[PDB]
This record gives sequence, C-alpha cells and structure tokens, in this order.
Amino acid sequence: IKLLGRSRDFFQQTFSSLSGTERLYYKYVNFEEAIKFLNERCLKICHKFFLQLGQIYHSMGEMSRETYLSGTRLVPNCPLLWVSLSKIDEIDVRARSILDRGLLKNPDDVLFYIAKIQMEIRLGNLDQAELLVTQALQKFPSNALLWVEQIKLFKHGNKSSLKKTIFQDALRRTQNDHRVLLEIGVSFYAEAQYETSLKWLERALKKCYGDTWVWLFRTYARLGKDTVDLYNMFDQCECTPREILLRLMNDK
Amino acid sequence: TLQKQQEEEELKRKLKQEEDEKDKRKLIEPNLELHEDKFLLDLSKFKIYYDNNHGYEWWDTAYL
Amino acid sequence: DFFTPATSELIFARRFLINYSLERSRKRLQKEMERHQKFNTRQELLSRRTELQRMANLELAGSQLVSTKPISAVSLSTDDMVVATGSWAGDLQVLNSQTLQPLTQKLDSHVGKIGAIDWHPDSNNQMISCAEDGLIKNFQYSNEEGGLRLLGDLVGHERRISDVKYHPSGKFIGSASHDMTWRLWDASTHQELLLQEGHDKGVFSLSFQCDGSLVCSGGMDSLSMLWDIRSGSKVMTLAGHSKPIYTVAWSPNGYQVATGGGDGIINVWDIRKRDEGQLNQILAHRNIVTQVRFSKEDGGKKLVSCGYDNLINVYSSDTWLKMGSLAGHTDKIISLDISNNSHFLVSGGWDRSIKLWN
Amino acid sequence: MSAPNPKAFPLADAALTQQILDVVQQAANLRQLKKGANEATKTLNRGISEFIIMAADCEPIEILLHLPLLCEDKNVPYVFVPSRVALGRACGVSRPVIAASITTNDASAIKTQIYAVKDKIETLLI
Amino acid sequence: DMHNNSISKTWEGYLQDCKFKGWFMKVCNDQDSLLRTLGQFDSEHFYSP
Repeated sequence: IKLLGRSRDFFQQTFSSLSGTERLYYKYVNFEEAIKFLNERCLKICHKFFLQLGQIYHSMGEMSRETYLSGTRLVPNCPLLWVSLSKIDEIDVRARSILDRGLLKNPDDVLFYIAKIQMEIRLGNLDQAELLVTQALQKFPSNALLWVEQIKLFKHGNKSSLKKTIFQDALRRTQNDHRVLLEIGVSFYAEAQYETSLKWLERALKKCYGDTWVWLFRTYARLGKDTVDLYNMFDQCECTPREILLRLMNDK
Repeated sequence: TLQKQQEEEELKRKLKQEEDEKDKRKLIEPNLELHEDKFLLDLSKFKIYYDNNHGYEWWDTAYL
Repeated sequence: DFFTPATSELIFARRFLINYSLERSRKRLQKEMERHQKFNTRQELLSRRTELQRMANLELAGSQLVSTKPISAVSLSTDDMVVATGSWAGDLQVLNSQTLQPLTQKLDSHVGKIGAIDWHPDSNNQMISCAEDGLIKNFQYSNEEGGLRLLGDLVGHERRISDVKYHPSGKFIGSASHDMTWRLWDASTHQELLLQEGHDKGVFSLSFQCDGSLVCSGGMDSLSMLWDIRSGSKVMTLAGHSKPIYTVAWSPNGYQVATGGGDGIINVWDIRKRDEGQLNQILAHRNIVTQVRFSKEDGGKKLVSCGYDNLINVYSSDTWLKMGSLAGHTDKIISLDISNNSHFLVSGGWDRSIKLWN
Repeated sequence: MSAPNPKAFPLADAALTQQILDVVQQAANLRQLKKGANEATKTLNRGISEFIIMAADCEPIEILLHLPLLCEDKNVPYVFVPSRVALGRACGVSRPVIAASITTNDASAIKTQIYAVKDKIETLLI
Repeated sequence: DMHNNSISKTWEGYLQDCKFKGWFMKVCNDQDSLLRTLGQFDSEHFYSP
C-alpha cells in the first residue's frame, strides 16, 4: 500500500480495523488533518506527532512553538524538539537558553552540541562555534559530525594553514568516515579543483546516502559525461528519487 | 473481658496522641529541620546588647 | 609592629565616616529593633516557605553572547536596569537587564583583564572597574547612550587588582589586589586615602558594610581580616579556610558576613555574638567558589553562590540549608549578581554567555 | 628564590609542582609529551593538547607570553612552574626548557593522573 | 529491594582540622541524635535534609 500508494487511504482504514503503523497513516493524512492527528494521534513515538503538529502550525502560524514547549517538557530526548522550538524563537536571542535548558537535562548525549554549533554558525559568530566544537570534541572525538563542522569552519574559516593537517586528523580519528570524505571533497569544490574532490567523493561512495550524490553530479555538472551509467548505482542506493537528484541539481 | 476495654483505651489514646502531633504540625503549618528558631526575634539579647553598649552598636562605642 | 600616622585629611574623612556611620547604623539598628517587637511567628513561617518555591522556580530565560573570553565580572546598576559586564578580553559593556538584547555599547577598556566592575551608589550613571594592569577606572554610562566614557583613572597597585568597591557613601572606593595591600581612595578627587598592609599573601577580595564602618578584607592566605576604617584597627580575624578566600560577601544586616574561597566551603561569620555563634560552615558546591551575594534589599535572606561547580545555589539566611541548585551553564561560572528586587538572577562564565534567570 | 615575575599567572606551589613535573616525566616516557615553546604552539593550533606548563623563571618573559592568550581562546588549563631547569630535566632534556605541553590520548595509561591534575590546575585560574 | 535505594555525591573539598581519629560506622535512630552525633565533631551541617 506504500509503493502502491507511491502512485489507498481506505484499505488502510479497514486494514486499520484489522506504533509505526498509525504513524505512516498520519504521513498519509498529510496533503486539514488536524482532527486526524488530534484524535488518531492522541491515542498515541508521540514525538513525531509533536513534530507533525508544529509543522502544521508552523506553515500555519506560535501555537507551534507552544506545542513544542509541550512535547519538549514532556519528552526531553529527541533534540529536534528543541532544535525546532529554538529554531523558531531565534527568528522572532532567547533561543540559546532554550538550547542550554534541554542540554543540561541529558546532557551527555551528542547532538545538542551540534545543534548549538550550527545554530551559532547559522546565526553568526563562527568564533564561538570553534569553541563549542573543540569542547564537545575533546569530550567525544570519535564522533564524526563534529569533524564535519570542524571542516566547514575552514570554508570561510580563513585559517588556511591547518586545513591540510586537519583533513589529516579528521580522517584518522574518525576511522575514515564517508561523511567527512564528502565534506573534504566539498571544501575542494566550493573553492576549485573539482577533480581533486572526485577521489574523495567516490572514495566515500565505496562506503555507501543521497547527501553525496547531489554533490557528485554537481561535480560532473562542472565536468560531466559519465552521467548515464552511474545512475545504475543510484538505483542500487535505495518516491520520486530521480525527481530529487535533478531537483536539487537545479538549486545550483 | 477486660482485654476489649483495655485495647480500646490503649489504641484510642495512641491515636489521640498521634493526632495531637499532626495537629501540631499542620498547626504550625518552627518545625525542626526548618530550624525556624533562628528566625525568631528576642528582645532579650538584642536589647540588652543595645543599651548594654552605651547604646550605639558595639563598634564605635569608644568615642563618645 | 608599626603604627604610623600620616596625611591628616583622611582622618578628616574618617571624621566624616563616623558621623555617617553611627547615624545610619543607629537608625538601621533601631529599625531592626522595631521588627523584634512585631514577632508574629506564623507570618514569617509562611512567607519564607513561599519564597522557597520561587527560588526553586527560577529558570534561565535567555542567555546571550558577549565576548570571546571568560566573562569575568557582571553586575547590575542599582536600578536593576542594566548589566555591567567586563571580562578577560579587557572589554566592558552595558546591557539591558530585563531583556538582554544586544546592548547599549561595547567599549574596550585600555586594560586587558577585568577583575570586577561596580556601580556608583546613587547617580547610577557611573561605574568603576578593577583591571589587570594595576589601574582602576571610573566610567560614565550616559543615559540610554552608548556613552561609556572615561570619568577618570586611578593608579598605583603594582599587581593585578582583583576587586574594587564603592563605599556606600559614594565618595570612597577600595581595591584589593595582590601587592598585599588594600587601598581606600577618594572617589571625587581620585586620590588614595589609604594603603593598608597585613596580608601574608595577595589581598584578594573586599567588602564594606551597609553602615560603612567595617571593611572585611579577603586575602590570598585564607585569612579574612576585619578592619575598622576610621581607626584602621584590625578588629577580628577569621580563619575558617584552608585555601585562599575568594568572595567576601556582606549582609545588609551589617552584622553578618559570608566568605568563600579555595576550600570549596562558605563560612558565615556573624559578628556581634563573637564567642561562638561565630562561623557556620556551608558545604558549598565543590570545586571552589567564585562569588557570593545576599539579596540587596530586604536585609538579605537568600544566599547566592557561584563556584566552578557549574551550578549556582540558594541558601536560607538562617538554616543556611541548601534550598536549590540551578543548572545554569555548560562551563565554569565566574560572576553573578541579583535583582535588587530579588526577581532576576544574572550570571556569567567561561562559556561566555551572560545568562538571565526568571 | 627571587621576586617572581608579576606577569606570571597561575603559579603552582611546591606540592602541586611536584605532581605536575612528575606527570610530565611520567609522560615523556610515553612521548605523549611535546616540549618547547614553538611545539606547544603547534599542539594548540592542532587542538590536541591536554594542558600546558611554562617555566616562569624564563628570560624575557614575553617570549611565551602569547601562550596564555592563545590558551583562553582554545580554552585549555595552563600553569607556571618556577624552575625551568627543573622542567628541563623533567622532560628528558639536559638543558633549560621554557614551555612544554602534554598531549591528548584516550588509551593513554596515565589518563587519570592527567585529569586529576587538570582539575587541580583550573582551581588556580580564577 | 534496593532498586529504590540510591547513592549520590554531595560534594568534596577541604577542611581545616580533622576531628576524626578513626573511622566508625554507626546508627543514631532519629535525625537529631544523628545530627547531634555529627555535632560532637561539629559535623551537623554536612547532612542535607
């Protein structure tokens, strides 16, 4: 009913009289649904239902950040609760203390740092983001994503020297991880020398996932012509996916 | 048969006592842990200090 | 020993002090007298309890960014409307209290490491800051202007100056540094009235009293040494501490003082009783203690403590029971103050935010 | 001794100084140490340092005096121990050594002793 | 059943002079004789109600 749904509401209603079940159901009710969630959901994890809520109000709009304030205070584990909540409040910053609040409650996890970094990055002052990085990284360091933002920070990170060495260590500490490999190849790309990026790009591909490919075909988009075959490997890497790749390609 | 009346006397007295306790509790509600003893204001020491001084603190009493 | 007189006019100032002192104290003490009359146990028993929840209540609202360094000193102008924030950058600035958005203006000092920064007792347009360099600074905060500007300079500590305070007069200033001397100056003329000696290590911290007569002197030797000003008489001296004192806190009571330092433990030295009611140990945090405050108004009830523990506390003025801790920070906590209205709490630290509390 | 350099901020006393240098020498044997000013400076920029040590008896003191500044920025504990020659011997080198830097490792067997020292260090910095 | 039983650190720090010559575990049934028992070593405040 999914791939068939991908091109059957009722069959899920009788199949319903017959927790990820009512979840995918809610996903179906999307394209209004307010009663569907406020009832079919209210029986029921719940966090996704909060998400979908604040998404609803979000495209609608405050009651969103309200309900975030609800599920958050109810279930303080999935960060994107806060990440969202804040992520609204920031635009209206107070946002930080929201971040920190939820943090100190685990805190000891991973992401909340990453959240806080990116939020600073997004907002500005790369310089503290450096600190936050180095801290959480002292703690964690085998955690890759940290090395991601560590690398992003040299795009305009403007400390030119160490990038080499850092690509070095960012590699070796992390048991060389595809996500980094991408991020390196990018930092080549968004500068120049697109072929340099390739060996990295593919070099990660052998560890595969879409977050690369779009770049891959942007690289070809600067060189190209192997286009057709590798589409097979894409067919192996799995809905309108060709719609997605070609979509994001147009973004650039 | 004295066992019945006796048990009524003991049990009823114990209940009366505990009820007097909790009655004192919600009644005050100095407590104990609350140590509220130190919140209380004794004219005794404060005063007898006061005029005991020559009258102005104990600090500068030297001067006048 | 040496007792050496010199430089009269300060004795004149001391003359001044006396008149200022006795009066307020007298009145003050008298007022305290009044309260004894009223008693009414169950009032306080309720009221205290009430505040407890509010203290348990308090939460971080929004934080901010300020500088890139630890944030060494915060404070509030007496109106509770603005924050003085200096820090290891050597930078100052003044922020909107209730609110925190961004700031009035960020002026960098001429100094690079800032011990503490303090507000004029009345006009509240003026500040003073102790520095790394052995210089002390008077500044003008202009209206809602960003008009942070020199009101003047102060000279002659040869070490870092770890603390400075306005005398409740407002004509008188003090600085405890390292050079093992704590100095008392005229505000107006910007002139030293006093160079005090007597700490076998650096003189770390400083406190006056409401009545302005006593200055408690904290030092780096773990000896909290008390001073009558007008006579320059060491009166009582307090070792409750192993490792150097840091915060010398003073009650509005005027008869009580708190201390904290390397030990990771606070002492309450209650003065008059002086036989043994003496100190009281508060196991305080862990991992040192940085700054300690009594509620400014209200005579002091609440106690506020900032260590490197990364927490911040609330203590009852009498039980001195730990009431609550507030998870405030990612990092260590260099400084704090509190709304004179006792509704807000402002902290700063290593994590470089400046966090506001309910 | 001597009049210690007013520029010298946190300066360990003896009982600590022992525990510090002892941890240094404890490190060099694992060559988890990195010695010398410049090579501390490297370790910081790379961010792999645990804490620092700097001879406070050093000749003109500025030559390392960026190191503190750099350290607050990277946020790493750092001390001054009074006797350089002492530090030098303690590092494995026969000759005055002005500043020296521990480095980071997880499997590092001493890892505790390191930590407990960082603890006792930050306690100084105000 | 100990799964309710819970241990946690209060704190750790320094002390001017130890009043403990040796280490003894014991009971004092109330809080008071317990707190007082601390207070013979002047230790009452170490406990947190």
